[PDB]
Amino acid sequence: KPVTLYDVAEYAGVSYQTVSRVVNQASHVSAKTREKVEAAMAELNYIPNRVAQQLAGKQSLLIGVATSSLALHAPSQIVAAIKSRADQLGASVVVSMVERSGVEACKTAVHNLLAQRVSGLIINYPLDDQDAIAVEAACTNVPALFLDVSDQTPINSIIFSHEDGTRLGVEHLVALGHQQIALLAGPLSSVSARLRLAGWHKYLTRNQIQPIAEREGDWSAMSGFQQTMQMLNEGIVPTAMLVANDQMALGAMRAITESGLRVGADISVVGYDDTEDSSCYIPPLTTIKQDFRLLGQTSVDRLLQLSQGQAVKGNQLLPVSLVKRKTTL
Amino acid sequence: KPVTLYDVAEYAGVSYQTVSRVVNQASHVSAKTREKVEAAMAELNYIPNRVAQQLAGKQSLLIGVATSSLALHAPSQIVAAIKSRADQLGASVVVSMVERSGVEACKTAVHNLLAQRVSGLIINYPLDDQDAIAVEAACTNVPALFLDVSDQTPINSIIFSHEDGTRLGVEHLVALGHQQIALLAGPLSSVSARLRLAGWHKYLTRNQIQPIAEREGDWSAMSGFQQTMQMLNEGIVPTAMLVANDQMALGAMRAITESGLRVGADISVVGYDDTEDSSCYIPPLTTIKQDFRLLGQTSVDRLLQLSQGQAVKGNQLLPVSLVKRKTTL
DNA sequence: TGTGAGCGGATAAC
DNA sequence: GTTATCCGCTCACA
Ligand SMILES: C[C@H]1O[C@@H](Oc2ccccc2[N+](=O)[O-])[C@H](O)[C@@H](O)[C@H]1O
Ligand SMILES: C[C@H]1O[C@@H](Oc2ccccc2[N+](=O)[O-])[C@H](O)[C@@H](O)[C@H]1O
Repeated sequence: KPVTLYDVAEYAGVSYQTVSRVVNQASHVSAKTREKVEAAMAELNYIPNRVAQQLAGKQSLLIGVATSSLALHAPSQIVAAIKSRADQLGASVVVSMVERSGVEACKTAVHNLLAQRVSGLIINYPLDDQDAIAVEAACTNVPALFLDVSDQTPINSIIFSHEDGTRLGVEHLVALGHQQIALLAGPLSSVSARLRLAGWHKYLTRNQIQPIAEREGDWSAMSGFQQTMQMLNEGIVPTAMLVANDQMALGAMRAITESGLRVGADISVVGYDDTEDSSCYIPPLTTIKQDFRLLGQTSVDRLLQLSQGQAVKGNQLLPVSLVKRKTTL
Repeated sequence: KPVTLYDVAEYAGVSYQTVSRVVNQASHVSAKTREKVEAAMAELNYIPNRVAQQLAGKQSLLIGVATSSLALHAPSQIVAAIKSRADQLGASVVVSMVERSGVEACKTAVHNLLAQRVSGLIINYPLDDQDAIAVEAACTNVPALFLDVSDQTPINSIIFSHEDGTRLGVEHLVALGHQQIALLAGPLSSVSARLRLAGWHKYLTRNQIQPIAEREGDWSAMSGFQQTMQMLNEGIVPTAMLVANDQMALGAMRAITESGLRVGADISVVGYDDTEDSSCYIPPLTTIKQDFRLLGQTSVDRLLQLSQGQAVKGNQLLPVSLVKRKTTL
């Protein structure tokens, strides 16, 4: 097993404290003694057992992250931006991936993250209000920030403004003069899917419009395809569709096209996310931009502020925007 | 400061060892004593400080993973399947994301993973032969498995058979009677991009064919677009293209279409990966299937075998396959 | 099951 | 520049 601080004590002729001094950039070192000790640990390959450094009391800021499967677009992008920004702040990051659906699984996750004595948690998992409050509670003393909860949940949270996103989409379609609109929402088991569904209903109502169709996908392009197919086979043919995310928009666009209709000219389409690929869809997809980098970056900055008892409690809203491409004509 | 094993000692009337026994599914427990101790830790909220469990000597097959940015499709899918399979085997997994390009960065990564005293490493980062060997060396005593190296590198490794993939693609295009083929390879800084480029050249040669064009993308759909555009603007117009991955194939398809040509009928196309989205591209993309789940699953199984001094040293090849869609006509 | 000593280190006084 | 000694636990012993 690994080179101890004790192994460098004898291979340098000093004590475990002498080496400790040198390693910690010590105050008062035997001058040439530090030159010999550093050479001793260099020839040997000393990598400080952080497991022991932490238990011994070394105050290191370590961010824990419970997130939905990384197999999903947005989650990954976010974990990415998190780690990124973390490294940039000299902060470490351990992440626990929750696959099983349920609050229990998400608790299990928070449990292990807690065990690793993280200094704060970031929960990017769909949680219902009370469930979110329960998780919040289990975070024994440590701050927790939520990324997949509703703006109404009484906890700390950062989320993109579904209010602005759904409006932007509805007002765009209406300004184009659309009235026969259909809705393809994400899975209802996802808080964010629901918020967006609501958003649409809300503003569709303010313009005295009623969706002539409303289907549920599962974030996947295939679903977007199947649902838009069944819809078109039931004779319901809108002139514009609002889809819960770019990928399902893709599947939607497929079905629309393989059905002899022209995305844009016959049935306009609008996505959500503005993923990298969306800009090269056939034709280019008009969508709602959600700056995952910003979310991830902001999430870390904030979790650190909270860890420092800074007064920034509550829910925060990140801006979004409309990206006009070629699917809305 | 969390509930200790000591806090459950007094709130149950026993010692730190009594609770330890109960927690570890003990051999000889005071019968009704265990019933009282379990009730004591249940009302309290005991979460074993894994930081101390490890330092104390608890052998936990803790798998470390150095990987390319999770923002990239395949990496994420893989980390996913890894954690998945890990949990399923009761194995823990810490991952260090390498963003900066370079061997140094990948070493830094292996360094921190080592510090956390992982029992084995999985390196999913593009490494040149010697670099790979150097990293292999820095893994002080612990086993390392590589996923982004060449089959010729003298280290443990698992990779999909680029030999089979490129052949499948070339023989498919030829059987369709294509002769004017162009090549769009991934970034040359990526081992796997190169292997596939080679693969193509290799089998294109055995059929006495010379690419009438060869361009380099960066994995992104945009690149696939730009490159296929410039190519089409230089008057070079093939009848089939072999692309390093589905996403660039998408960009390629875009450019082909916006150029008045019919993907399939005018310029056939073939991708690599068979990502989820590929099946709903306009039209559906013909590609080379790489079962990321299998890779990730296999990777963990193998890293454990090696950790147990099992004789499975060397390089392993994972099968791939051709998925005929509508882009090759 | 009650007891006692080492893990890899860090402070905080000695 | 030591030096005693606790961090939070796991066993090996008794
Ligand atoms: C940026 C937002 O996007 C959502 O992302 C989702 C979630 C899963 C798969 C795709 C998407 N998506 O948007 O296409 C998140 O669930 C939400 O919590 C927040 O990250
Ligand atoms: C299955 C393989 O595919 C490669 O994945 C890559 C990497 C980034 C973006 C696209 C692809 N690709 O294949 O199209 C990896 O380099 C290699 O490590 C392994 O993950």
